[PDB]
Amino acid sequence: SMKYKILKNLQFYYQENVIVVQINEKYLTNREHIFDVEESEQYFVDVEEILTKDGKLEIVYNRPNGYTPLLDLKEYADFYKLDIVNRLLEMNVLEKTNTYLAMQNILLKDTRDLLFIYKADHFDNLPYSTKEELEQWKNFICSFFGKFTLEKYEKNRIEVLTKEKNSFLNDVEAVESLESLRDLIKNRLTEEQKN
Repeated sequence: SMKYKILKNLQFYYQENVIVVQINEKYLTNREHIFDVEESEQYFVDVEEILTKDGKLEIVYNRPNGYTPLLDLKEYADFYKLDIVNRLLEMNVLEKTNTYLAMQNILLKDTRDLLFIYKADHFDNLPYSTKEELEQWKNFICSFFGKFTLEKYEKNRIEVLTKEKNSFLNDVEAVESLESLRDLIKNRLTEEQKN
């Protein structure tokens, strides 16, 4: 059980009753809208309090019972992880949220029951991924199934994949749209469900 993990300029602390995301205020030029993250959103845990501590912002989130950091499940079998990806695609949080699609930012209760932790405001105060949605999905899937970190795929996905020789990830890389990604994942999941 990993209790601490860096995601870009965020530090995540996975505690007993809460998650804490810490961001040094030196990374936050504008802060007028930081408290906007208290707004509830389906599939996101609730913010309990927003504090600062010696120049660092602390966002404290409720941690509901029975939710495990997805980081802790990276060594589960591919057929288990495929089910998770299929469910994440159904949740479709990137369409209406400024967030990070990353293992650090996702909690799992079961393969069909997942929650996100951190999201940003809509006034560019807090950081998030501005990448094309399909790119975020490809990089996330590579980080969840592959040998390298999210940041390695974000920098040059095709270069890393050419030598990685992961046939599933090569198929993920080739899709042209979000709908085709959903079809690929669903088809692979259907194959795992039969024998």
